[PDB]
Parts: sequence; structure tokens; C-alpha cells
Amino acid sequence: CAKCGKEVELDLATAREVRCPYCGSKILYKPRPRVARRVKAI
Amino acid sequence: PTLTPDELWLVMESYWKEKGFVRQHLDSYNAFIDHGLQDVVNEFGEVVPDIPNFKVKFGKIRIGQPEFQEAQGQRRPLYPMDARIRNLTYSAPLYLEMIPVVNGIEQEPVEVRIGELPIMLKSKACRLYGLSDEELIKLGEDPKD
Amino acid sequence: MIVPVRCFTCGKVLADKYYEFKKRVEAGEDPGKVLDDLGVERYCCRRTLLSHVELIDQVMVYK
Amino acid sequence: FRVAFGQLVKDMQYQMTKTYQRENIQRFVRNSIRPDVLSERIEH
Ligand SMILES: [Zn+2]
Repeated sequence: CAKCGKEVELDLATAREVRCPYCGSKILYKPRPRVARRVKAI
Repeated sequence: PTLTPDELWLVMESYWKEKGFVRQHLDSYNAFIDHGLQDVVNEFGEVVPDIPNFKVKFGKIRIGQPEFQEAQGQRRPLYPMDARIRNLTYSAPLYLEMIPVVNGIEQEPVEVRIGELPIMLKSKACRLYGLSDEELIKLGEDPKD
Repeated sequence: MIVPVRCFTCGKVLADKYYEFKKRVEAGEDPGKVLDDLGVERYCCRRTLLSHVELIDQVMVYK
Repeated sequence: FRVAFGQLVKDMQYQMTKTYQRENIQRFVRNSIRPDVLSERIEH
């Protein structure tokens, strides 16, 4: 559900603030969904 | 006898690599940090109060490291990429030493923040100063900046 | 950005001759002869490999 | 920075003069410098 600057994801929700509780970093990244994605190769 | 175009070019090119390509704002800022800044604060001298006993002498200012206090005040070091990504201000605190002069006599110098001053990129106070390409890359910037 | 796979005008394979091109020139061997030793007839297809920049060796080191 | 710092020194002027009538001894100093001033006038 997340990530930051050079490591691993995090769980969902929130209540107080938002920093990565694994890096101490402040930025979160929503990874691309692993589902199906058809890109019409022109 | 004769220097030819190519060699002259080598001269210029050397000037370019060695000196700064756009460091015009840079030398000026580097001078603003050391020489200047201190001038405005040494010229205004003291301050108030309307009651003549107290006085406060302004000493010399020091420029801290680029940091920011996020939610509910929490001092964390900041890099330019973090500032651009978070809509923050790439700046550092300015700490001034001030001397409480009561009845004529001085109390003791006290170090206190003044606010926050925006740092120019790749300047002296700028966290990117003496960093190699790999460290800039690790930061999230291109060495071409 | 990694050799334009194939070519533009001459639209044939050319990516597959990137490494050996570069590496052959990276010893002093003039590119205009290296190319000749490989499948590089017309200049239109030659241009695509001559004036390439491979910016990717900057972009990956990110995300 | 000159003008911004001027606004600071002035707000500190009002501050110290007005916050006294509430004669402070241990007035070690200076919980009365509202730093944001210098910041704002430079940022904005
Ligand atoms: Zn061609």
C-alpha cells in the first residue's frame, strides 16, 4: 500500500500523521497494481 | 609562433569546467552568507524597550543546516528533492546571539532562532555543496544540475 | 534512451549492433570503418546509431 | 533580509514593550521574538 526512498511497503490506514515507520522517511509511493494492463503497441 | 584556434578553445573550455557555468548567483550568495547578512544585523545594533533599563545587543548570526519541523514541531534534516516533492521551503534556521543589557551591564550571550532563510541550491550552506555525482544521484538529482 | 530499437528511415535491426559498435570505437577504431565492418549500408540507418545518446544510464538510477 | 529583519526587530519592539506591563526579573529572554515574521516576509 506504500513505500518510500529505497525500501519496502507499508500497511493501510492512518490517524496520526504519515511517515514511513520503516525508513523514518516522509514520502509514500503507491506501487502499480499487479493486475492486467493492455498497452496497445503502436 | 601562433596559437591556433584549437588550443585557445582548450583555454576557454578549461575556464568553463573549472569555474561555474551559472555560478553567478552562487558567488553572490556565498558572499551574502559570510560578508553580508552580518552587516544588516551589526548595523541595527540594539533594539528597545520604552523602559530605559533593559537593552538587547545583537551579536553575530550563524546559518544552521537545512531542516524542517513537520507536524507538531519535529526537527528533521531536509534535502532539495524532499522540498520539491512536499511543497516545502528549502531553508535553514538563522541563529542570532543576543545580549540582555540591563541597567548598563550585560547579562550573558544567548543563542536564539530568528526565523528561516531560503538556501540557494549548490551554495555554501546548501546541503549539496561538496558532493560527488554518485551522492547527488543517491539524493535523487542529476549531476548535470 | 537505449538505441532506438531498429531504425527510423531505414527501419531495420540496429539495436543488436550497439554494444560491439561502441566497444569497437572505444579502442580507437574509427567508427566510419567499424560501421562498414557491420551491417551499415546507407547513412540514414547509420545516423540513428551515430548520433545516439543513451540517456538511460542516468534515468535508471532512480525509480 | 534588511526589511524583513526590520519587521522582526519592530515586532520585538512592540512585543517587549507591551509584554512587560504583565516588570520581569528572571527575564532571561527571549520567548518573545515570533520568528515566523522574518520567515513570512522572505518566503511570500
Ligand atoms: Zn538507413
